[PDB]
Parts: sequence; structure tokens; C-alpha cells
Amino acid sequence: SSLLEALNVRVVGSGEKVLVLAHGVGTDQSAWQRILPYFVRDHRVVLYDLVCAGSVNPDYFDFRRYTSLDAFVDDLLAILDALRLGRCTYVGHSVSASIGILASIRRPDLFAKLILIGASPRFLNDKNYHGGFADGEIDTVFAAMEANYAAWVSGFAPLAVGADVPEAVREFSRTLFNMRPDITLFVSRMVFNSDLRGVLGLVTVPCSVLQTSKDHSVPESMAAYLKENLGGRTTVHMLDIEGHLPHLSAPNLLAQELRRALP
Repeated sequence: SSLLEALNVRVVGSGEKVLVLAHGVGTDQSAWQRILPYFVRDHRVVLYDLVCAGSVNPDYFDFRRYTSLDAFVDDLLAILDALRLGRCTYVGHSVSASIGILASIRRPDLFAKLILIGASPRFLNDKNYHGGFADGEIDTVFAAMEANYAAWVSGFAPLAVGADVPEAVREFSRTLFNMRPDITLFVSRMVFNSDLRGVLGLVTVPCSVLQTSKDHSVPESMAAYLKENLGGRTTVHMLDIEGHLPHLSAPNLLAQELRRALP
């Protein structure tokens, strides 16, 4: 159950151009805090928290509804329809890249462009498809998270940040610790098992695939896979930034690439 205030939707900035900044699992909209300065001067920047963000009242997280990314797409589309700001450029990091992809195929009218950071249509390896994870790989990760959430965060946040950026590890550790562990585990499992490869061809809006350097969850070959399989006009931008969270670890460089990717 996700309302406009429930997901902490905020519109900051000025300008007719609308930018949507959509964070991934483990953080909230504060993940974008350092990127906002680069766009509020000429964008009305739409931010919101995924239902799973620690900044959202966990009672709003319905376990029987959020069994697929589609319910997340419902929230995103409900927000853009609630805001009624019209055509917008959507920036989706990780799961929010998948959410934006699925949202654009339902409502291509809403999105002038998709900017996809840390995007993967499927983490599991498959037939000639390398997602980056074998069958047994993620089990130990979900095990550590359920067994000792704090020890898991202490390891996962520096891995997710990648580069030695203590402020990024701090911010990501914080938002991870703000999430109820059963929600983190449930969403991470749901998101990890999602497979969007079959709908990439249905995308019609153009996409910018911002591929980050050393992503524990996204191989570099994923950028080319998304280019080949996304159905719209797709440009790949291989980020110099290392790590799954370039918006946290190198916001100025990321913002530069983000600005360049805008329509």
C-alpha cells in the first residue's frame, strides 16, 4: 500500500523538464542527494522511495502484493500519474532500472527517456547469458543476511560501493540498516529471481545504459546485452566509476554522465 506521502514523493527544482530519480534496493531517495545539485536548476526532479526503503513505514510493505516488480511499477506509475507532470526522463538505478523498463512498456507516453544505472534484466546466468551468478551463489548471501544482518551489511556495503569511498559505505550501510531485515531479504530474493530479458524487446523509449566499472552484481558485458536487446534506441555509457553505487561513490562524475545522457 503506497501513497504519495507514503513513498516520500518529493519534487524539487525548477524547469519544464522532469527528471525522475529512482533508487535501488538497500537505499532510499537520499542516495540521490549528491546528484540533485546538478539538475534542480533546470529540472523538476521527482524523487520517491521504493516501498522497501527504510524511510517508508514498513507497514506499507505488503508481502503478498510485492511478489513481483509489477507492484513496484504500479507505485511508480501511480506516482507519476498522481504528480501529473507529463513526459519525463527517468533515472533508474539497479532494480529501479528494471522498474523503469517495465513502467515504460506499460506507459511509454510517460518517459521521454530511460537512464539505466546498474541495470540487469536477470542476475542468474543462463543459456549463453551471463548474469553474474550461478545457482548456489546467492544462497550464502541470503543466508548471511537472515542469520546476521549487521555482519552481512558490514560486508555487503563496501562490496556494493566498490571503491574505497567511506561516505558512500556509510550512507549505504545506514539505509540498509534502516530497512527491516525481513523486507530486505524478501525484496532481494524477489528481485534476484526476476527475469526481464523477455520484455527488453518491448521497450520503445530510448535508453541510456550507464554501465559501472566493477559491479559485483552487473558484469560489464551487460551493457552490450541491453543494447542488443532493448527494443528502443539504446546508447551505452561505460562509467569510469567503479562499484554498484556510482551515485553514492562518485556523484559528480555520475552526474556528469547523467547530464550527458539526458534527452
